[PDB]
Amino acid sequence: VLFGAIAGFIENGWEGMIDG
Repeated sequence: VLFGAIAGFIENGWEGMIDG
């Protein structure tokens, strides 16, 4: 739609579980 979250959800995805 906008694209911001089409990266933001991936980043909050990755940096949702670096540790563990």
